[PDB]
Amino acid sequence: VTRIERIGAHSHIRGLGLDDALEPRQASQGMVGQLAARRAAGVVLEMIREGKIAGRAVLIAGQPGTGKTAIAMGMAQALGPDTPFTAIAGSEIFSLEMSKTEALTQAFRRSIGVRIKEETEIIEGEVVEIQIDRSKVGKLTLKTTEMETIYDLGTKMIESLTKDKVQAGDVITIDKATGKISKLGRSFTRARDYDAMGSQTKFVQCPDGELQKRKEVVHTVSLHEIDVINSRTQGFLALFSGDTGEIKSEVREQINAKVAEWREEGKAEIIPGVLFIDEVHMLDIESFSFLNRALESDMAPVLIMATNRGITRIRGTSYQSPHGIPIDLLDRLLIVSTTPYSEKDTKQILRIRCEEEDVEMSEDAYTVLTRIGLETSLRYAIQLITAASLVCRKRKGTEVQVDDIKRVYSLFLDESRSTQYMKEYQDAFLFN
Amino acid sequence: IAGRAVLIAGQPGTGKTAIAMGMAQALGPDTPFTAIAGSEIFSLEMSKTEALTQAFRRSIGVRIKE
Amino acid sequence: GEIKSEVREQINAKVAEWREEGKAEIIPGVLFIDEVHMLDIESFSFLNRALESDMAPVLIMATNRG
Amino acid sequence: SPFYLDSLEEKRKRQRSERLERIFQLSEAHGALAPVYGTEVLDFCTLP
Amino acid sequence: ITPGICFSTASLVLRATDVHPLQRIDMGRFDLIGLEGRVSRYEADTFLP
Amino acid sequence: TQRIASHSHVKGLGLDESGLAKQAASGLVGQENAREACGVIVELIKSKKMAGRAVLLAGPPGTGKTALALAIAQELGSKVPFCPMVGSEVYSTEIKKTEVLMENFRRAIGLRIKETKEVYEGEVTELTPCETTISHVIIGLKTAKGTKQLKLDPSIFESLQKERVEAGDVIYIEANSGAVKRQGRCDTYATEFDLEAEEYVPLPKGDVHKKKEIIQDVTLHDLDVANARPQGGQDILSMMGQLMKPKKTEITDKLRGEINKVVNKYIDQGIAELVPGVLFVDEVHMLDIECFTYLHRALESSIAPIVIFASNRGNCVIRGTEDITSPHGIPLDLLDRVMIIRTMLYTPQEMKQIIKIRAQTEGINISEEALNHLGEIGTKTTLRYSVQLLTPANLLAKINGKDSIEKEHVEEISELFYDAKSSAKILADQQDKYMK
Ligand SMILES: Nc1ncnc2c1ncn2[C@@H]1O[C@H](COP(=O)(O)OP(=O)(O)O)[C@@H](O)[C@H]1O
Ligand SMILES: Nc1ncnc2c1ncn2[C@@H]1O[C@H](COP(=O)(O)OP(=O)(O)O)[C@@H](O)[C@H]1O
Ligand SMILES: Nc1ncnc2c1ncn2[C@@H]1O[C@H](COP(=O)(O)OP(=O)(O)O)[C@@H](O)[C@H]1O
Ligand SMILES: [Mg+2]
Ligand SMILES: [Mg+2]
Repeated sequence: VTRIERIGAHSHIRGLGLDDALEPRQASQGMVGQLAARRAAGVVLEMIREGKIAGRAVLIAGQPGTGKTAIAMGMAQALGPDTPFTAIAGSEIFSLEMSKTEALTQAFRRSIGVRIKEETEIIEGEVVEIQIDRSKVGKLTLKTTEMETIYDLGTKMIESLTKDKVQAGDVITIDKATGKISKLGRSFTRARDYDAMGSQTKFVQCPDGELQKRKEVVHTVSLHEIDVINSRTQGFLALFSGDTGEIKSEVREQINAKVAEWREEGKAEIIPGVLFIDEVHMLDIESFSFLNRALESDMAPVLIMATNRGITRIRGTSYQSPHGIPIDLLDRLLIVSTTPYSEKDTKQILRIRCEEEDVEMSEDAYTVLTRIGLETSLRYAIQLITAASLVCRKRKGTEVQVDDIKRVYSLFLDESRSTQYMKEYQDAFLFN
Repeated sequence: IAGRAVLIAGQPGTGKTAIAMGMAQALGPDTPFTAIAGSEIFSLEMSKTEALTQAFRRSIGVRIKE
Repeated sequence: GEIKSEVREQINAKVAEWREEGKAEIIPGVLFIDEVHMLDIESFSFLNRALESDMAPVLIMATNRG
Repeated sequence: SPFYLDSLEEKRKRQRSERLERIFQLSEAHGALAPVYGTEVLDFCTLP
Repeated sequence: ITPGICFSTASLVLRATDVHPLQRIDMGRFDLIGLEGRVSRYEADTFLP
Repeated sequence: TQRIASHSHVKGLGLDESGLAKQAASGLVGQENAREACGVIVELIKSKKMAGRAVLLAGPPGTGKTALALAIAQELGSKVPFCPMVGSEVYSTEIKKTEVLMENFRRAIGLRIKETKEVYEGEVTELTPCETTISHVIIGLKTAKGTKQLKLDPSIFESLQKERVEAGDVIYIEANSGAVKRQGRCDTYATEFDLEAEEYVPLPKGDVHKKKEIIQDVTLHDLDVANARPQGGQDILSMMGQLMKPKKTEITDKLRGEINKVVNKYIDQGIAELVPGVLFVDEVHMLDIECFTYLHRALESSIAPIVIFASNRGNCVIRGTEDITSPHGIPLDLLDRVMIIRTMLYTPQEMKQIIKIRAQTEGINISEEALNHLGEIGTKTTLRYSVQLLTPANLLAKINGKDSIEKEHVEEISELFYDAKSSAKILADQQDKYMK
């Protein structure tokens, strides 16, 4: 069937294709070439996995189409889902709700995972009888498939039971430490054959075993989530809406201290992760200035960045800098350069894309498509793969031939041909 | 016909707004006639596209008899 | 605020249903934008396509600009 | 059982089967979703 | 002190968003935010399975 | 659509079974190569396996890019989500531009859910809660086809009491949710008082128990916005939240991923189907550099829809930049990610065909000499101008007592109204008098 995840621009990438020595294979896990860049990415990935050093910045630089985002996706795939990997674009920090520095702080704190581990004693059973005398004192009877006992209730327990409208046949759990009651469901009897059911009622089997049980919950949350939870009374709602605003720095410091306390007590573990900012040249000079000192914290993840700009203008200034990034930030980061692909690498990438899309192409078609990709661009050839597959299927064919590739080359234009055709009719277009 | 657009262009004081007011008067109160200035779409409450969407929808009426 | 496009699409569908079922009649009207030269390129670009809807009214504009 | 009707009882047992199937389907539907965070995680993360 | 504004509209307008239950699906099967503060990890992960 | 719009005549791409473009079919005249390319794109959209593929329609104004996109939408059908947006719609005052773009992206992705709904509907003849607290509620509903006795979950008693349900009221109860709506009193009780402020409703006609199997299409944005804010809630904070003004919010990526997981769960169960759909961005040159940069990442997602762009600009300055010019107003990096469909200008014969099609769509009879004069006007000024002359000329013909457009009517309308070029010539001849 068709799931929500479909064939994208990087669906063929499963990893960085390295061995135990971080030496890149020529074609492994969906990556071709870029040997030096892939080895550097693997070294950075080992640095991420160790987690000892905080606030390390790497910039993946190269010409368009040279595999920078491909390498970032390979790093993300090779890194486990346990370790956070926040991938944002440079434009996403320009928010109408929070400042650029606040957006970058939230992105930084989203890249650090906190795995919690809480062990709690609970009472779990089916309610048999609730008797309350008059509401000062009462008794509650709970049962399992192997047990049954009666409990003496106080004022607050009676109030909590009456507030939740707990009655016979309800399967509930009670926390011993706090006394909070949550209703799991109700038992099914012959008399509960309802014709209409409420939106929250559900029938469950009576629990087995012992009435007293231990509940162990292990979950991974980020620092930003803990910040949002403690920002306001119902701050967990902002984790859905996103209406977080600018969280106070004092709250963040309190949470850092509390998280350190949890880490000392054994109730939490820190998993520093990666923040990938793609197309960083969209960041303004203020954002770069904030990044300069944000990386210097002890709770800063690894910042992987990617730009394809030459010596260009920094946004918000009139200055020219080698990547659009001020030279002060560039001294804080290691640069991984991606080289242009050769004919063999282009053909291998086309083969991987065809295998990913389940398209059969002849060798002459592969040669023609590689020539087109070298002449125009690799992404144009990748798109022509699917275009030619569709055209071949239209004529009831099974393998894409050179005629299909030529047909889709004539139907769909790259940038160069379109620009030439526009220059032919320049006066027709608007605002030249 | 929907979405037909007409521009009244001319020198200052040549009856452009007079022509518009006469068009509004010739139509009855039954037909909506939303008159705004170009400056009114610049708002701190909504976007310009939202302001023009509200201006457009204010000009189409639904007549219901009960 | 900025009314969601989902509400507007649902309303357009229900109004079409009313018109088909005879429960209501549509009365297209006129939007007049005096001094339309105050609009910017974004507003004009929006007007270019907003007039292509079947629920668009007649748009009348006035300007004295050369 | 002089007044017994077979069609009425067949209808009643079909109705009972439909009711039980509806109960099952609704019980499965009403507990299918798991919370993103859950009460325990929020309580652990919620400082005084 | 002034009397309020009595704004009169067609009765059909107040039913514009209303959809009959036989014409709409149950949106509670995608309700994630409603489970917060009511449903626990124990119920979803350990008990119900 | 009773009213005639600009593209009311476009019914499809007009292709044949081989994918080749007919000269005049489905309301489209000419643009054969563009129509064949759009047919390939339609085949791409139907084959749901590709995500994030983008297409640009580049050509001079009036060459049919928007018409081609609407033809693609017609070819797909109403079952496939076609989200039309204008490039200038991302400048919201409530959410950031990237949030608008992602909301539209999720709008384009559709989900089809098959479900059987059960509703108990009728006049209430008995409402008796059974005490053990209340174990259950026994209700009696009456319709024209009989009476049914129902056992209700005790949680529905609160809903029944809130709705003020008494005997003689016409209600419906949802079996799956327990929701109760009291839709008035039965008209059999309309004479119980001479003056009550009650809404009296006829007794329902069918059975008390109504079953309907329905197929409803929803988009990922609908599921996103449903989980952005809580609904209901008897707490004081929940009640006060209903009074707060509804504002669009930057929905988190965590929520997006969780909703994606839920959608995948229901797809695996077999009650949901995914329809990737299409997002059409018109006047894409109104996007600024930040929007294009975000589109670079968004198109690379494995969840994104097919995006169709359209641009009429030549070598012009990108909106957010100072002096950077690009071939279509679009950065060279984004142009590398799109397949470009080129639209050409129309010949006089094609213009005459389009004018005739527009006349037929508008219910207007036009003589051959009038059609030729309109075609000459279109060649002299613009195709859009000639099309806009049909209705006023028909109105003059109807006023003069003629059921068809003659050449004199077209001449009179061409005298009454001016095109852009004629008005510009007038303006250049009177620069001093007009405002600067
Ligand atoms: N070394 C590689 N191996 C496999 N696929 C690659 C490689 N480099 C690039 N690609 C593919 O080519 C396309 C463009 O590469 P990408 O990394 O997105 O460009 P950029 O580096 O400019 O972001 C993507 O579909 C990507 O999957
Ligand atoms: N043809 C006309 N008949 C009657 N009054 C007119 C005519 N033309 C202009 N006026 C009047 O002259 C004044 C100038 O307004 P107007 O000419 O409409 O300004 P503009 O055309 O620059 O918007 C107004 O009082 C207007 O009613
Ligand atoms: N090939 C065509 N066949 C039929 N009608 C067309 C064609 N091209 C344009 N039109 C009509 O002429 C008008 C201009 O086309 P449009 O798509 O708006 O051009 P643009 O590329 O500027 O969007 C519209 O009313 C459209 O329906
Ligand atoms: Mg990239
Ligand atoms: Mg005026």
